[PDB]
Amino acid sequence: IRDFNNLTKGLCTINSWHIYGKDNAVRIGEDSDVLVTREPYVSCDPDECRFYALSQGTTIRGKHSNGTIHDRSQYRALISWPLSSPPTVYNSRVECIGWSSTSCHDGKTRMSICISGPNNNASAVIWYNRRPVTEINTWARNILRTQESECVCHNGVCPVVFTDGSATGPAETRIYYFKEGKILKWEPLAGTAKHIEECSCYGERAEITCTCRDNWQGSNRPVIRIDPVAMTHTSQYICSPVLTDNPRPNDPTVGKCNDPYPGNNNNGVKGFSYLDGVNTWLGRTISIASRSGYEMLKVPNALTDDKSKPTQGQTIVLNTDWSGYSGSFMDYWAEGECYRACFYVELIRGRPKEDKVWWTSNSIVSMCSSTEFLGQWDWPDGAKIEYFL
Amino acid sequence: IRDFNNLTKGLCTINSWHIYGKDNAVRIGEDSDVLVTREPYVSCDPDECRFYALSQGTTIRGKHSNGTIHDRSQYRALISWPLSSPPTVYNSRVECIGWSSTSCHDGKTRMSICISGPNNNASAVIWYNRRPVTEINTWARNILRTQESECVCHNGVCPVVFTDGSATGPAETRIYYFKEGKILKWEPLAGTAKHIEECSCYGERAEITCTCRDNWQGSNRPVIRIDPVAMTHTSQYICSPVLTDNPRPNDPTVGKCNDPYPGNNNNGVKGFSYLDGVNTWLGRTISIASRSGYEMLKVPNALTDDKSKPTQGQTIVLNTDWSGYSGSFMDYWAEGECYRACFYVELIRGRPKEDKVWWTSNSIVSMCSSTEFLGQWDWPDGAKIEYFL
Amino acid sequence: IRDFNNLTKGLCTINSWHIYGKDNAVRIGEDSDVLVTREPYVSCDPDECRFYALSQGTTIRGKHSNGTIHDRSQYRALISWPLSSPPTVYNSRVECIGWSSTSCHDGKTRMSICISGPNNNASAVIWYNRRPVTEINTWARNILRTQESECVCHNGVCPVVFTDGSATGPAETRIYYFKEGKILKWEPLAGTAKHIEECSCYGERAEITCTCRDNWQGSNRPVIRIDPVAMTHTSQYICSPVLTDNPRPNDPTVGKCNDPYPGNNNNGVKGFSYLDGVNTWLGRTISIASRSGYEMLKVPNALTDDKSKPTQGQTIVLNTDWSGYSGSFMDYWAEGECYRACFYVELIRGRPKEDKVWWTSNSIVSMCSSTEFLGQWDWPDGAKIEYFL
Amino acid sequence: DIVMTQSPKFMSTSVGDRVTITCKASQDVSTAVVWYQQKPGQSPKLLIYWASTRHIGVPDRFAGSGSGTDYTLTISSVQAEDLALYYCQQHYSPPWTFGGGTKLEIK
Ligand SMILES: *[C@@H]1O[C@H](CO)[C@@H](O[C@@H]2O[C@H](CO)[C@@H](O[C@@H]3O[C@H](CO)[C@@H](O)[C@H](O[C@H]4O[C@H](CO)[C@@H](O)[C@H](O)[C@@H]4O[C@H]4O[C@H](CO)[C@@H](O)[C@H](O)[C@@H]4O[C@H]4O[C@H](CO)[C@@H](O)[C@H](O)[C@@H]4O)[C@@H]3O)[C@H](O)[C@H]2NC(C)=O)[C@H](O)[C@H]1NC(C)=O
Ligand SMILES: *[C@@H]1O[C@H](CO)[C@@H](O[C@@H]2O[C@H](CO)[C@@H](O[C@@H]3O[C@H](CO)[C@@H](O)[C@H](O[C@H]4O[C@H](CO)[C@@H](O)[C@H](O)[C@@H]4O[C@H]4O[C@H](CO)[C@@H](O)[C@H](O)[C@@H]4O[C@H]4O[C@H](CO)[C@@H](O)[C@H](O)[C@@H]4O)[C@@H]3O)[C@H](O)[C@H]2NC(C)=O)[C@H](O)[C@H]1NC(C)=O
Ligand SMILES: *[C@@H]1O[C@H](CO)[C@@H](O[C@@H]2O[C@H](CO)[C@@H](O[C@@H]3O[C@H](CO)[C@@H](O)[C@H](O[C@H]4O[C@H](CO)[C@@H](O)[C@H](O)[C@@H]4O[C@H]4O[C@H](CO)[C@@H](O)[C@H](O)[C@@H]4O[C@H]4O[C@H](CO)[C@@H](O)[C@H](O)[C@@H]4O)[C@@H]3O)[C@H](O)[C@H]2NC(C)=O)[C@H](O)[C@H]1NC(C)=O
Ligand SMILES: *[C@@H]1O[C@H](CO)[C@@H](O)[C@H](O)[C@H]1NC(C)=O
Ligand SMILES: *[C@@H]1O[C@H](CO)[C@@H](O)[C@H](O)[C@H]1NC(C)=O
Ligand SMILES: *[C@@H]1O[C@H](CO)[C@@H](O)[C@H](O)[C@H]1NC(C)=O
Ligand SMILES: *[C@@H]1O[C@H](CO)[C@@H](O)[C@H](O)[C@H]1NC(C)=O
Ligand SMILES: *[C@@H]1O[C@H](CO)[C@@H](O)[C@H](O)[C@H]1NC(C)=O
Ligand SMILES: *[C@@H]1O[C@H](CO)[C@@H](O)[C@H](O)[C@H]1NC(C)=O
Ligand SMILES: [Ca+2]
Ligand SMILES: [Ca+2]
Ligand SMILES: [Ca+2]
Repeated sequence: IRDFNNLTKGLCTINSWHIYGKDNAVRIGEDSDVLVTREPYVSCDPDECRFYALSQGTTIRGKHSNGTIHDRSQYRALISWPLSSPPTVYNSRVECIGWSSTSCHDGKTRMSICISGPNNNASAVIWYNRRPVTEINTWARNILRTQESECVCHNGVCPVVFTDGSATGPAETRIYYFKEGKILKWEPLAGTAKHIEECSCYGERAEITCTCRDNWQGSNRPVIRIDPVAMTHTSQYICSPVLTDNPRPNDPTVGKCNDPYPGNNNNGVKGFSYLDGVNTWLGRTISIASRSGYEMLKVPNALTDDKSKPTQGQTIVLNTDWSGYSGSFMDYWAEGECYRACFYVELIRGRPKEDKVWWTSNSIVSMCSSTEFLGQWDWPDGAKIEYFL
Repeated sequence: IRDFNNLTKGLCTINSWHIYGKDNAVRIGEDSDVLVTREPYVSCDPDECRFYALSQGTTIRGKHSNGTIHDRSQYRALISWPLSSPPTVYNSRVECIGWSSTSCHDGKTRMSICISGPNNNASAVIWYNRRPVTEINTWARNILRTQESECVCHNGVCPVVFTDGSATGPAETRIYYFKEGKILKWEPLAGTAKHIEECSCYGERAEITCTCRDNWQGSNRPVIRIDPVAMTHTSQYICSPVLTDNPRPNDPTVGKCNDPYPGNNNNGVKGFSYLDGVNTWLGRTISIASRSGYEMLKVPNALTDDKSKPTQGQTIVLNTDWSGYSGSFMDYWAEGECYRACFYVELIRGRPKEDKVWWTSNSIVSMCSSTEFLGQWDWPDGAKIEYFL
Repeated sequence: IRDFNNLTKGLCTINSWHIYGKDNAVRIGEDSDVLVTREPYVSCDPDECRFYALSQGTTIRGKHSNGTIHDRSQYRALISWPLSSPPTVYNSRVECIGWSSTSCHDGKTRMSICISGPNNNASAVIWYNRRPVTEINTWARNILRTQESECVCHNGVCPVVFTDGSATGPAETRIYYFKEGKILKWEPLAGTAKHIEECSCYGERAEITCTCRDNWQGSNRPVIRIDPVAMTHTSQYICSPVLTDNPRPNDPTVGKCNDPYPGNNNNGVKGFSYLDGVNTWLGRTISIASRSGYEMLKVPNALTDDKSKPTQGQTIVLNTDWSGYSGSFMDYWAEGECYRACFYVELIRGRPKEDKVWWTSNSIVSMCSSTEFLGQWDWPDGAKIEYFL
Repeated sequence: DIVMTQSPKFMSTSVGDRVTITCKASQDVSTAVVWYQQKPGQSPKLLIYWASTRHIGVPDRFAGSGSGTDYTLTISSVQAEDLALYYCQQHYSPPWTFGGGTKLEIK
C-alpha cells in the first residue's frame, strides 16, 4: 500500500485458533545452517508477513553457540526471514544491531528499533525505511529495553513502550510516539501499573492495547491502552483471577484490577491477550513454575471483572513440552470486515533446563483466529536434545 | 495475468511425452541440505511452474530423518521451490502447515489448502493470496484428506475434492467449490464411484476431469467430471480392462464401468489419466504388486469402452526402479491452440523396501506431451542407498 | 533515483557515533560457508547500502584458505552482499575480478573498478553498469593500486585516485575523473603530499575530501581535496599532532602541515577522517605499533592547526582486540538536511599475529554519526582462534 | 528380519472339504504376504500375493486372508491333485523370508 495505515476495524470473533506458521528451526538446524536466535515475533508488511527474532551470531551447530544463554552481547542483531523458513545464515536479513527490539510497518514503510550497549550506557536507534533516522540515549542507566514483538501504527504515529531502570523495583517506563522515525512526543507511564516489561500490542478501532510483564510483583499482567490520535495512555492490570504471568501463584477466585497480584516476586515471561469484552482470550503457560505448555482460554470480560473464569479453551503446546515467550501480531492489510487476531509462542530449547547442550535457542509456532470451532492439536518444537551430542 | 482463467481450449494430441522437469533431489541431498519430502506435485502460475510437495521438517542427512515413513505429524508443511531445483532448506517457500494439500492458481492469485491435526479433529484452512481466508473443520472425524496434486479453476471457481472417513470402507467425500478462498457451495459424491482418494485433475473446455483412487475395492480408478460453471459433478470408473491402480489383479479382457474391479482390497496408489476419446493415455506402475516402474499407454476410449486395450505406449521408469505417486498438471497460461498435457511421477526412496536407511523420501520426474513421436528413455531417481551408510 | 547525484549538503554535527552494521563473518563462518575476504568497505546505492570487500576464492573452513595472507592472486574478486550478512558463497555478487578496487554509484548506476595482473603488467578495467566500459594499463609497472573504499561522484564525475610505482619511495599517483565509465580527464598528484596510498573519501558541498596513506615517510595522513566541477585538486597533510597512521611514533605537541611527520618509515594502514572545522573527527588504532583497537577523537581544526589536540572521543574496538583497515562512506540518498558521516573498521583475524591458523580473513563493524551524545560500547570481531583447530 | 512361522506342518482333509493353513510373521507385515504352492517334484507356483490377490489363473477355491501378523490360506473342494507343500512369504521389506512349508495330505 502507499498510504498510511489507519486501524479502522475491530477484532473478528475468536472461536478457536488455526496454525498460521511453524518454523521447525531446531529440528532443521541440526543439519542445516540455522542461526541461534531467541525473543522471536512476527510482523506484517502490506506485502508479506515475516518472522522476526534476535539472532546471536552463530549457527546452532557451530562451536560459538556455546554460551548463548546470555541475553545481550554485541553479536546479537534483529533479523527477518520468510514465514515459516528457519532463520538461516543465507536467507536472513538484518534490520539492525542490538539486543532488544520492536519493529512495525506504518503502511508506507517500516520502523525497526534496536537497543544496544553496556547496561549503563545503552542506546536505541530508530531505523525508518532501512536508514537510521533518530537515536535515544539511556535515561536511567540500567538496561534500556523495549517490546520484543511488533509496535502498531495509526496514521503514521507508532507508540513504542520502553523501560529503563530496575527489573526488581521501580523503573522508568516511557511511551514514545514516533512518526516517520522522528519523535513527536513522549510520556511517562501513567496508570495503576507498577512495573512494565516486554509489552505485546495490537490495535483495533483506533486504539492500541498492550498486555505487558510485571517483573517486580505481578502474576496478573499490566495493560496499557494507547490513543495514537490524542497521544495519551492509561495503565491498569487484568482484573481476572485467571493469572497469566509465569511463574505464578495458584489462580485465586477474585483477582486485582489495580494492583499486582501477590505471590511470585522478581520474575516473569513476555505474554499477550486479546481483550475485547466477551470476545476475550488470554494466553498462559500450563505450568505455574516453568515455561512448559501453552494454552489459550476464553475468559469474557477478564480486563474488568475480578471474578472472570474461563468458558472455552485451547491447548497449543502440551505441558510435557517447552514453551517460552509469546506476543501478538495481526495482518492489518488483510482484506475483510474485521481483523484476525494472531499470536506466536517462542519454543525455547537448550540451556538451562536441557543443559546437556551448551546453547539456548528456540523455534516458532503461530496461530490466528477462526470463527469456526476447529479441532485442536498441539505443536512441539520437536528436536531430540540427544542428537546434538 | 490479472484476470481470472477460463479453460477455453482442449487438449493437444498426445503422440509421445518429452521430459519437462527432473529434480535429482536424493542424489544431490546426499551432500547438500535437501528436505525430506513426499507427496510431490507441480503447479503453474501465469508466471512460472514450480515443484510443490509435502516436507517433513528435516534434511535427508540430519538425524531427525529417522522415522519419516510417517505420513502425518506436526512438522510436515506444503512447500514450493523452482522447477527442477531440489527442495532445499534455503530456496523453499512454505505455502501452509499441514499433512495433506492441494494448491492452484485461479489466474489472479493462488489458493493453497493445508489440512492438519489429529486424526479425529483435523482442520483444513484455505489460504487465498498468501493469507488465511477460510477454514473447515472435520465432518466424519477420520483423517480429513484431499488431493495431493493441484486443483483447477474456471472463472474463479476451483472445485476441490476432500474425503473424510474410512479408507477401508464407505467414507464421506465432498466436492467443495471455492472462489477467492470462500465457499460458494459444496456437494456429496454423486455417481457410481464407491470410494474417493487423492484425485488428480486437469481441465479443458470448461470441464474439470479428476482420476482418483479407490482404496477400498478398486483396481480400476474412479473418474469425477466436474462442471465448474453449473457446479455439479458425476462419478464413474474407467471402463477399460487396462487396470491402473496398484496393487492390482492381472488385467482382464472386459473391465467394469460402474463398479470397482475386484481383486486387491484396502490398498492403492495416487494416479492420473488424460481421458479424451481416442486421445486417451493412462499411466500405471509396471509392477502389479509394487511401486516400481511407470508406463504410459494409449488406450483409446478407455473411459467408456469395457474392452479398451493399449495401441501405443511409453516407458517412463524401468520396472527395475522405484516409482510412486503420480498426478497431472498443465500450463494453462502457455500460449497456443491447445493445452499440453503434463504429469509427474513421485520416485520414493527409503523405507520400507530400502530399509537399510531410516528415512523415506523421494524425487520428481515430469513429462509433457508432444505431437512428434519422440524416442523414449527412462528416468531413475538415481541414488545409491549405499552411500548413506 | 534516475538522475545524477549532486553533493548539495554539508555534514551533520558529529556528537558521538551509533552502530550501523556488524557482520560477524568469522564467528558465523566457523560453521557456515563464508568466504575469506580482506580490504572491506561499504557503499550505498540510492536503493540499499551493501558491504563490499575483496574475496579470496575459498571459504574460511576449506583447505584452500591456507595462504590467504597473500594480498593479490588471480582468485581474488570484488564482491558485494547485503548489509550485515556475512560474505557467503550463496548471497554474494561479484562486481569484477582483481585485487584492488573502488566502487561508487553516481546516482543513475554504478562504477566499479578492479585492478589485476602481475605486478609489472597490471590493468584496471572500469565497469559501468555491470558491463566493462574502459580499461587502463599500468604506467609505472609496479603494482597499480587504488582506493579500497568507495569513490564519490558529483554530477556524473567520479574522481578516483590510483598509485603505480614504489611503496617505499616516490611513486606515480594520478587522479582520474570518470563519467559514465569513460575518462574525461586525469592529472598527476599536485600538492605537498609526498606519497599516496588507499584514499578514503567522502563529498559534501560540491567538494570531495580524501584522507590517505603515506607509506613511505608519514605518520600523519595526506589529504587530497578534489573539485569534481573544475576537475582539479591540491594535497597537504593533516596539521594535527594527533598522529593517525599506524605504526606511528608517539604523538608530538606541534604537527607538520606540509611534510611527512617523521618516525616510522615504509609502513602504514588505510584510514579516514571527517575534516569539517570544529566538527572534525579522526580515527586511529589505539596501539602505536599494531592494528589493535580503534578510537575516534574529536580534534577541531586538525587539518590546519599544528597544535590541535582531542576535545571529545569514542572507543570503537578495545586495544585488547584487533582492528585493521578503516575508511569512510555516506548514504548520499538519505533524506534530510545534512549528510550522516559513517565509517567502517576492518577487523583482521588470522595470520600473522594469530598464526595458529593458516588463513588471514576479517569481519566488519560500521558506525554513523548522531547529534545525541550516545553511550559507547566496543565491538570485537568475536571469534576464538581455538575453535578452528 | 521378519521371520515367517508356519504351524502345523502336516495337514490332512478329505476330498471336497476345506483346510486352512496358518502362517504368522514376527512383526506387522502390512498385508504383504505371498503364498506359493510346490507340487511334489515340481517348482513353486505363485498362488496369492498381498495376502488375497490370486495370480493369473489360480482358481477361486484358493483364498487368502490375514492382517497384522496373522495370515491364513484356505482351499475349498480339496482336489486329490492339491496335495503339495504350501509356503507363505513376506514381501514387505528385504530379505524376503519364507515360512517353512506345510504338507497337505488328502485323507
Ligand atoms: C476436538 O477439539 C476441540 C477444540 O479444541 C476439543 O474441545 C475443547 O476441549 C478443551 C479441552 O477439554 C476445552 O477446554 C477447556 O474448557 C473449559 C471450559 O468448559 C476450561 O475451563 C478448561 O480450562 C481449565 O482446564 C485446563 C485443562 O483442562 C487448564 O489447563 C486451564 O488452566 C483451566 O484450568 C485451570 O484454571 C481455571 C481457572 O482458574 C481453574 O478453574 C482450574 O481449576 C485450573 O486451575 C489450575 O491450573 C492452572 C494451570 O493449569 C493453575 O495456574 C491454577 O492455579 C490451578 O492449579 C479448558 O480450556 C475447550 O473449551 C473445548 N472447546 C470446544 C470448542 O469444545 C475437543 O476436546 C477435541 N475432541 C476430541 C474428540 O479430541
Ligand atoms: C525409440 O522410442 C520409441 C518410442 O518410445 C520406441 O517405440 C515404442 O516402443 C514401445 C515398446 O516397444 C511401444 O510400446 C508398446 O506398445 C504396444 C502397442 O503395439 C503396447 O501394447 C505395449 O504395452 C504392453 O506391453 C508393455 C511392455 O511391452 C507392458 O508393460 C504393458 O503393460 C502392456 O502390456 C500389458 O498390458 C496389456 C493390456 O492389458 C496386455 O495385453 C499385456 O498382456 C500386458 O499385461 C501384463 O502386464 C501388466 C503389467 O506390466 C499386468 O498388469 C497385466 O495383468 C499382465 O500381467 C507397449 O506400450 C510403443 O508403442 C512404441 N512407440 C512408438 C511411437 O513406436 C522404440 O522402441 C525406440 N526405438 C529403439 C530402436 O530403441
Ligand atoms: C558512557 O559513554 C560516554 C560516551 O562514550 C562516555 O564518555 C566519553 O568517555 C570517553 C572516555 O573517557 C571520553 O574520551 C576521552 O576524551 C578526552 C577529552 O576530554 C580525550 O583526550 C581522550 O583521548 C585520549 O585518551 C584516550 C584514552 O583515554 C587515548 O586512547 C587517546 O589516544 C587520547 O590520548 C592520547 O592522545 C592525546 C593527544 O595526543 C594525548 O594527549 C594523550 O597523552 C594520549 O597519547 C598517547 O596515546 C596514543 C595512543 O593511545 C599514542 O599515539 C601517543 O603517542 C601517546 O602514547 C578520550 O577520547 C569522551 O570524550 C567521553 N564522551 C562524552 C560524550 O562524555 C562515558 O565514559 C560512558 N559512561 C560510563 C558510566 O561508562
Ligand atoms: C486516518 O485517520 C485519521 C483520524 O484517525 C484521519 O484524519 C485521516 O484522514 C485518515 N487517513 C487515511 C488515509 O485513512
Ligand atoms: C563452552 O563449552 C565448553 C564445552 O563445550 C565448556 O567447557 C566451556 O567452559 C564453555 N564456555 C566457554 C567460554 O568456552
Ligand atoms: C469466463 O467464462 C465465463 C463462462 O464460462 C464467462 O461468462 C466469462 O465472461 C469469462 N471471462 C473471461 C475473462 O474470460
Ligand atoms: C531411529 O533410528 C535409530 C538408528 O538410527 C533406531 O535405533 C531408532 O529406534 C529409530 N527411532 C527413533 C525414534 O529413534
Ligand atoms: C548538479 O550540479 C551542477 C553544478 O555543480 C549543476 O549545473 C547541475 O544542473 C546539477 N544537476 C542536478 C540534477 O542536480
Ligand atoms: C598450508 O598449510 C599446511 C598445513 O595446513 C602447511 O604445512 C603448508 O606449507 C601450507 N602451504 C601450502 C601451499 O600448502
Ligand atoms: Ca510477573
Ligand atoms: Ca485400489
Ligand atoms: Ca605511514
